[PDB]
Amino acid sequence: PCDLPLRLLVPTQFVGAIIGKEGATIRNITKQTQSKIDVHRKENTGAAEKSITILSTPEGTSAACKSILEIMHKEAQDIKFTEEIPLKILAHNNFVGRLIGKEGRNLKKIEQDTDTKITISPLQELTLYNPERTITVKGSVETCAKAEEEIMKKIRESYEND
RNA sequence: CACGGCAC
Repeated sequence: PCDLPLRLLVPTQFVGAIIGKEGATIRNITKQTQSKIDVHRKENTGAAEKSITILSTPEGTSAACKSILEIMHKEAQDIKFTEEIPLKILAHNNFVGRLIGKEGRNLKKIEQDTDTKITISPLQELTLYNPERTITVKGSVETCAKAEEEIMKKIRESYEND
């Protein structure tokens, strides 16, 4: 019963749609996926993005992630946001060696198995008090969701072993 | 900001 959450970085402008008027959208998500979801109310001063923490079973976590991806994609269409919205996962640096693997073998396997392109933020962009690397996943809603499942499997495995 | 909230 691993208790490491999934942490996402989403554009600030899509949070209103994720939560929904009176909280109705996120309330439905957390009910349906049996998840605890915490949306940061203050932007990271890094960029125009807010972090979302999702605590659930691996399956409930993946379902909540996909729901958020679906909501974001629909809002972008609705406001004619033309740019791509990659999935961004934050992961503590202590887990990223295993996600990448020797010679990048593990990350390349996830890219092939899910048809995505995954890039991880550079090690020297960390700060002493922000140890979280940004995992950027470019793909469709469907492939990004599959990538999240595989990515978090390796993160949890690192979490329980490294 | 569509702004919700499951404690120890």
